[PDB]
Amino acid sequence: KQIKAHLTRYLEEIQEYLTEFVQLGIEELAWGERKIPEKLKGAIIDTYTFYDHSLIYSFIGTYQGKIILVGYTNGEYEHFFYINDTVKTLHSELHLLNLTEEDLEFV
Amino acid sequence: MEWSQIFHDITTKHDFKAMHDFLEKEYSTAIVYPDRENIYQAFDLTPFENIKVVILGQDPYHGPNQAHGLAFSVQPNAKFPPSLRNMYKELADDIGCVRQTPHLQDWAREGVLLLNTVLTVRQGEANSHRDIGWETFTDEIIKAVSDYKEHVVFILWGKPAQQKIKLIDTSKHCIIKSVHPSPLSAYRGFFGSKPYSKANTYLESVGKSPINWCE
Repeated sequence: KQIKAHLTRYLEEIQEYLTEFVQLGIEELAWGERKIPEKLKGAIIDTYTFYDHSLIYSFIGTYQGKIILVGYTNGEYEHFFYINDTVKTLHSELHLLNLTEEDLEFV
Repeated sequence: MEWSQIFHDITTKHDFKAMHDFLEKEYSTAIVYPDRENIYQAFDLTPFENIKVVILGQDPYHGPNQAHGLAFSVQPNAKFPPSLRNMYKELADDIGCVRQTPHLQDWAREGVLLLNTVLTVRQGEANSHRDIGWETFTDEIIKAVSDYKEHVVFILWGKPAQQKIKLIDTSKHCIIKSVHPSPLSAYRGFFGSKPYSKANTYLESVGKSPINWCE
């Protein structure tokens, strides 16, 4: 609920939500420009997509029980607010979501 | 051949007693989905010699009034989850028909074995029942269908499904395979994949009646 609430409050202002869980090849996600982080290549990752039937979808990815992705979708267009490779954050916009890295090591 | 013979082989090849005793405690000391009676609803409604098509899901829906024993299906009254909304958009494009019911019981009747790879889950806990022996069970089910059926379509959505290609004798059987119909994946090529028509082209081609996907 910690990261879920924040990520949802934010996207609204720029109502409630349920959670769909799916395992995906890292590859299945829309990287677009970005090479897939080396330490993630060929990973099966747990994804939690938040939704309701007023509808745009937010989500969180994880791998070996560590948050690795946070993003939203709008058809073909995914954006990542957060990309981590297990070892280090490569991209962050958590400040938008009023979240720290330490809000992630602690949930 | 009947599921009960196949189930007998699998349950004698491996010792699911530890799993059975476990799920007994779970169902009497937890809220587990689906209903104990519906764990095999897929096998119930798609008898072994009626399998034309196999669609793998992963995990049963962990929410209330969702899971009833078929991959992707929620109870009639329930509301559409994402993967399933997208499955219907692609069906609308591929085949033409627009399904209103998020219940896939009629697909089961029509010969689509809607098999999740794990068949139980605790309410709210997303991967609660991984690694209790279900995956072994469902692996032997994909194997069994490959082994004792002659011409069957396997639709494999997302990488986890596609790890099951090594169970499927594609000398004997078809494999239609794409990224998962999750909104996160759907646009890296599930949309436009047209697996419903493809499945039927293949079935028509081995002199089998095609799947009616619609209501």
